[PDB]
Amino acid sequence: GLPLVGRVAAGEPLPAQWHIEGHYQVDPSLFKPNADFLLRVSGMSMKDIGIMDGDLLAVHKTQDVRNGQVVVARIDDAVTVARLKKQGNKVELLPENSEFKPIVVDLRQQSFTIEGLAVGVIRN
Amino acid sequence: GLPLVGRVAAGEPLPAQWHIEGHYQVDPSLFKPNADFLLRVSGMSMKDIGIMDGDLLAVHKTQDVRNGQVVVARIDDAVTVARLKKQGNKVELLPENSEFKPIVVDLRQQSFTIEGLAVGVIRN
Repeated sequence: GLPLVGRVAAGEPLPAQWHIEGHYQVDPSLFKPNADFLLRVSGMSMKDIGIMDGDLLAVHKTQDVRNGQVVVARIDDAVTVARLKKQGNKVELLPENSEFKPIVVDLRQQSFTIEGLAVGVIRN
Repeated sequence: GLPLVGRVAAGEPLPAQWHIEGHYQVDPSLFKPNADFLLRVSGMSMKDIGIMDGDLLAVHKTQDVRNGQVVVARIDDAVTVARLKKQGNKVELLPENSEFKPIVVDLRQQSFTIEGLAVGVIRN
C-alpha cells in the first residue's frame, strides 16, 4: 500500500539510511500531494502542530518546496522534519515547540538535500 | 472502506446527527482494536496529545471502555471526545489542554452514552 522506510527526527537531526520496513494499506490519495512513503517520527520538536514522537509522517517525494512549508530534510545523512525558511545561501529549519531552537544550514558550507514534503500524519 | 459518519467535538459537546458521509480506504487492521469508523475533530481540547481541529479520529465501536482511555461520549444528544474517569455515578470527561475545563456528569441526572474508544488519528 504505502511503504515505511525509516525514521526522521523531530529534534536534533539523526542519521539514517532508509529501506522498506513495512507496508501500510492506506490510500496514498487521501493526502495532497499523494503520499509516497512513511517515516516514524522521533522527537517532540514539532509537537505544537500535532506531530508526536511515534507518529508516522506521510511524505510526497519532491525536490522543490516553498518557505513556510514543512519538509523532511537530510544533512550529512542526518534527517529531520521541520518548517522550512530558505534565504540566500542560508536555510532555517524551524520547529513547532518553544523548548527547541531553529537549525541554520549554510548551503556553501555543507550539502543540503530536500527529501520530501510533509503531507499528513498517521497515528495508530 | 472506513466510513466517516460526522463530527465530534474536542471541546464542548456539539450536536451531530451521524450519517455516512464518505469512505476512506484505510485498513481497519492498522489500529488496535480495529477502527469501525471515522469522525471529524472540531476544537483544540485534545491538543496536548496531538489531536488537532480537522483531524480524522479513528474509533472502535464498543460500550465498555475503561478509566484513563480516550473515549467518544454523547450527552444530551451531543458528542465530544476526552479522557475518561468514572467513579460510581459521577463521570468526568477530561481534556488535554490546560485552557479547557473538565466536564462532569451525574449518571442519576441524565443519559450518558459511550460511543467508542479512540484508537487513532489520520490527518490529511
